[PDB]
Parts: sequence; C-alpha cells; structure tokens
Amino acid sequence: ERILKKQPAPVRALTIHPLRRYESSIYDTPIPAYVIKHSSDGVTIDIATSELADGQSGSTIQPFESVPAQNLTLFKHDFTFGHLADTTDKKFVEVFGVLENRADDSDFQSPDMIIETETGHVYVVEFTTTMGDANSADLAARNKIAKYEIACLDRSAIKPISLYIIAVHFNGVVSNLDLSDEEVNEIVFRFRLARDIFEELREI
Ligand SMILES: O=C(O)C(=O)CC(=O)c1ccccc1
Ligand SMILES: [Mn+2]
Ligand SMILES: [Mn+2]
Repeated sequence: ERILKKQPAPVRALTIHPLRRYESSIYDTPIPAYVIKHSSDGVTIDIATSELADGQSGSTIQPFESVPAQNLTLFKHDFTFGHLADTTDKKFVEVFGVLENRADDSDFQSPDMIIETETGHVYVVEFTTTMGDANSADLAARNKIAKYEIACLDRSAIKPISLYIIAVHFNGVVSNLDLSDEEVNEIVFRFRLARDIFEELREI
C-alpha cells in the first residue's frame, strides 16, 4: 500500500515550462564504427562500443542495437531517444479512459511518453528531430506542442499534466526540460550517429 496516493488533490491544470535552446559541446569525440547486420526480424546494428572512452558521449549506446522490422521507419527518432524511453507512443485513453460520453480522435492520440506518478501527476513527453538548424528545432518543438496541447488541456481536468518536448538538431536541443551539458550531448551524439545509419538503411 502506497501512502503517497493518499494526498489531497493537486490543482487540475496544464503546465508547460518554457522552451530553452541548448548547444552541444561534443568537441572532437570518437564516433563508433558500425555494421548493419541482417536479422530474422529487422536488423541489428553492430556498433563498436569498445572504440569509445569510458563515460564519453555515446556511452548509452549498446554493442548491438536491435531494430525490429516494425520500428524501422522510426529508427532515427527512436534510436536518438532510446536511452530515455524503451519504446514510445502511449494512447491517452490508456491512462485517462475516454474523456467525454463518446470517444473521439483525441483519445487515440499517442505522444511518445505518458508517465503517471503516485502523487497523481501525469507527464506527457514528445520527442522530435529535424535536419535543419536550431530555428528549425524550435519550430518542430512548437509544432509538437500545438499537436497535443488540446488533448492535454482537456485531460488536465482529470489529473494535472505537464507537457515536455525535446527537439534535436545536429548542433543541439530545444527543450523545456532542464538538461545538463552531458544530457544534451548524449541526445545529439545519438542523433548524429542515427543520421549516418539512416543514410545507409534508406539506400538498402
Ligand atoms: O514524429 C514523431 O515525432 C513521432 O513520435 C511519430 C510517431 O509516433 C508515429 C507513429 C506512427 C506513425 C507515424 C508516426
Ligand atoms: Mn511517437
Ligand atoms: Mn516523437
């Protein structure tokens, strides 16, 4: 029995912390070689993690990164943020039930994460990437906010919601999380490697 579930009710509202621009500081860091291995189910990326220095950026990458067939088209997105979410996409209805007397499209939207805490707070997290610059990253983040703001606001009448975004570009991150330099660098480092592996997968 969990006592933190027995607290008075929090304010039921939508909270959005402001977006901030972060710059990567990956200053000439080893990037691991890779070989794309044919598998029964999708591919497995054989990545030479032994080439990396202990604790350098990229230390969250696994020696063998499985990419099942069903996750292939979102590889760039999912490899980039794979150290933060095992998987992505959870439907609103799975956490809130149907909002109104009748279901509608907002019940079946699925941001990359919907996290419910014992204290009764819900965190909605959306990841996105861009091949553009920091200005393109800020625009992609604002587009994800606009995509989910209505569903979050309506469901905030049930449990309070905080909506977080991470948008990655080649040289940094736009996010309303409060990220360290090392956390920014991990996201960017994985995105940069993901871009490389993608140029190969698309040719194959
Ligand atoms: O674009 C993103 O940032 C997504 O997180 C997309 C996503 O979930 C998805 C799922 C199924 C089909 C197309 C996109
Ligand atoms: Mn998604
Ligand atoms: Mn996403």
